[PDB]
Amino acid sequence: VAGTLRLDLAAYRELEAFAQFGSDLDKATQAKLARGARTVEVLKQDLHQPIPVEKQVLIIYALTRGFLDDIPVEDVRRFEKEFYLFLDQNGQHLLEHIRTTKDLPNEDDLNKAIEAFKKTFVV
Amino acid sequence: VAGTLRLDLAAYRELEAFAQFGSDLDKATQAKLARGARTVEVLKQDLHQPIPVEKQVLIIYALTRGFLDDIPVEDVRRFEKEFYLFLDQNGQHLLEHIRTTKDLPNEDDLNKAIEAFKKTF
Amino acid sequence: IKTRINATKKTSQITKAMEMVSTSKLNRAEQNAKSFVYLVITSDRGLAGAYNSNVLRLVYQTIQKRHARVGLSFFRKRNMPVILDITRLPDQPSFADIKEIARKTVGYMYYNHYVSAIQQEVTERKLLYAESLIYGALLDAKASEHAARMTAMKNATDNANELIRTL
Amino acid sequence: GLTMAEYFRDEQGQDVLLFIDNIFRFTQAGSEVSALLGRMPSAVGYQPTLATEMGQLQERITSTAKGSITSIQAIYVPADDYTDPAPATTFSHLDATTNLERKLAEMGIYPAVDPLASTSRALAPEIVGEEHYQVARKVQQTLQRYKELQDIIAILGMDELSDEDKLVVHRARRIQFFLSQNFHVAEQFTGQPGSYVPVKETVRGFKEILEGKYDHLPEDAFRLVGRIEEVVEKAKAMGV
Amino acid sequence: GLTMAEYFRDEQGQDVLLFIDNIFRFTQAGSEVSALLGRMPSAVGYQPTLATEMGQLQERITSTAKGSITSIQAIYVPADDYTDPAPATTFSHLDATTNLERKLAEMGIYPAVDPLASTSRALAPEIVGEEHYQVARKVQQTLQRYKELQDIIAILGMDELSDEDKLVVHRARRIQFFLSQNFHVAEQFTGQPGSYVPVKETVRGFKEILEGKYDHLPEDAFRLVGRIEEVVEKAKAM
Repeated sequence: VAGTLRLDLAAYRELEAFAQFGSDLDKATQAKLARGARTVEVLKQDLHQPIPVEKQVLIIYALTRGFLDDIPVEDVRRFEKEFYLFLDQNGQHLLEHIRTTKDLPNEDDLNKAIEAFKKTFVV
Repeated sequence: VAGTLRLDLAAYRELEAFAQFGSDLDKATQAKLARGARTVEVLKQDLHQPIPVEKQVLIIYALTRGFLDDIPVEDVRRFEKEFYLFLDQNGQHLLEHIRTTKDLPNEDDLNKAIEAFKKTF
Repeated sequence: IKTRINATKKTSQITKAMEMVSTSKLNRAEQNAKSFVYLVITSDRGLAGAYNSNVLRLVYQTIQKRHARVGLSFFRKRNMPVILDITRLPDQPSFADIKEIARKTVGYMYYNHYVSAIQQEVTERKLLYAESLIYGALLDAKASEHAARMTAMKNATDNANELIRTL
Repeated sequence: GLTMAEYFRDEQGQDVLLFIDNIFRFTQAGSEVSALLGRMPSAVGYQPTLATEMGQLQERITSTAKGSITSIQAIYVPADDYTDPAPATTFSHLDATTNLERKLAEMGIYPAVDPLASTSRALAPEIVGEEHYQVARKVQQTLQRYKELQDIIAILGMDELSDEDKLVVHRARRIQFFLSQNFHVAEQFTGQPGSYVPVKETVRGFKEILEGKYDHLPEDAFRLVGRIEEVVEKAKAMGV
Repeated sequence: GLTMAEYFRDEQGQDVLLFIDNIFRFTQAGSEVSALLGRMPSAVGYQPTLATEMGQLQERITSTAKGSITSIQAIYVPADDYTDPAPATTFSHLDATTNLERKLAEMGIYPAVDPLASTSRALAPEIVGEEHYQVARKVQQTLQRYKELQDIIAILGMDELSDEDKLVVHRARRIQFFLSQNFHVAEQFTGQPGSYVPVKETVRGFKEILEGKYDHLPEDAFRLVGRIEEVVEKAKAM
């Protein structure tokens, strides 16, 4: 997931100055701007509290594969905060598999888990 | 009058870099640029030509109050010359008041003197 | 030298702001145009590089051969008589806004035409309905003007950056 | 002066403040002393032991179990060179740094504090509260946006700006003047009596300004006052 | 050489012309032996006593009630740096100063005299007259304005300039070229005979250039020329 994260982050970071003056460019540019806003809001952390790597890979999975694009920019931080404890409670199998083998969980399983969380998430 | 002059120059130094586009700038920016040009012409002096304090105060008052915004820029120096003689002809009371009380004279009389000179000019 | 480099950097920042504004305004202008899609149509403000110069020189040649505020200033400095002026004009003109001007003119137009990436080109039309074609020409001219200003201002930004790199 | 302040901190207990005229002149005195002693210069001619001496000064200004010493030190930055050894070395001991800009001072804004270059260790909710931090950050964002829009408003008219840009500049001028306050000591210079503004009333006034409650007051009302109630009183005084 | 000229000034009272083709080499040679004499290095490795040693010489080169001495000294500038201690210290010993610029020399403008940085005590309205002072100051102002406009021209361009700035650039190029003249000693370097321009002719020509009398003439005609009529004579050749 680091490669895709780098691609979108660099694409948005190269051109953030264009957006701030309004009257956005082509729809691809608008999508890049939205994805980059989500990316920068995701990578912001709250001071002395680290995040376990098992949580990092799954939150970046949620970010990169086009799932946070339906969430307002300011609310993705609270989305991450709720995602962490939701995975700790009801998503222990994905995190356990990440711990055991250091590879992503089965695509359909993590997809349905995060889709259910998005369904129950209160935006 | 020097407080207002400092404010004018501070405003003018904020629009020098935009003078490169000065042909097609904003109305307020153009007014500030014109006032700055008049100011830098007013502050120009010649060698071995001291000016009495009262006449400095009066010319700075005329500049700040906007009486010089109608005359052309290149004439300002000539203005600053002739007006002085005008004072020594007619505005002796204003100069004497400034020299005695060390304070600005009545402002409506000063405006009337300025208007009379502008009619003369 | 420090004052020189600082002034050039500030000028570069000003040009960057101008070209970003020009990009946004060009987006709005060509969106409006594609929603929709003698006389001389020229911009009010300059800074458009050779956008105005090409039209003015070409109309000078064509008037000198056939006929034997940056738009009207050229004619005044050329000391020529004109009938109608609409110097100040909104970026997005309502049909009623230029409708009256079209009515008085119609009671031979020259304008820029939009091809992106420094490819705007001058164009002619002889006419004598027509008000619609004048509207299309004006919208095309506004879009081409915004594009030309963006291109020229980006060129100025690169020139300033080259100067600051040399220094 | 530090010895006097440290006695007052320890044997008297209550908080003691130590104001220092200029740190730059202390570093230059040290540099001249080293040069007279014959030691080899470092950086821009400065003493080799500059960091050691500045530490030995600034490390005795600490809050201990007996009491606390607050310190306010003025630093002269030569030629606007913040990379000079004296200011750069001072930067490593300062919890809060306030930048005084001549551009604001020429505009009448006093204390000519740079709003965007002024940094504090304690501008976080955990020390000042969520409301204080939120208000400060909103003011910083508005001033930054106004600074960015300076060039466009200078070249193009205010009409070219959108409604939100117009609003942000409209409020930004009000905040810009409102950060200036009449000084108790400036009665020496300008004669006007000064004022003292509690932090709670400060954040209340800035919040009210940011809320749009006073977009109808002309900016000169906020020129040099203590409280936003004083802004209303001055606006009444001008005849609005 | 100073002793030889000083005898003529003092014991004869005759006007003297004292030429020194490089007075900087005196300072340089004093600096060469400075370290070996036993003196600590000063700034830029010069002598600690650069100023005093130079003053003890330059103060003898002077006019007296017995007689006048017109002294012309050429001063070499190391590494093309006018802020070097020797030229900087020398600048305070001279009435008139001519600054020769490498940039002007590379452009074919000879004598490569810097029109701005070179100033003399004699440029006063009561010494050279009001007309001469006015035209000289206007020329210098125009050239300084052109120098400041050069950066805007580089960044923005030529078309973005205002009409007044375009006229300023035009007349500034014309003046900067016209400030050059063919030298007599330039014969072997040019094959062209030299020229002698009276001060009246110089002032009249520059006053006419600033007025716009010779706007239409191509700038090429203004290089290595004598009086202003020689400019139109060169223009007939094109």
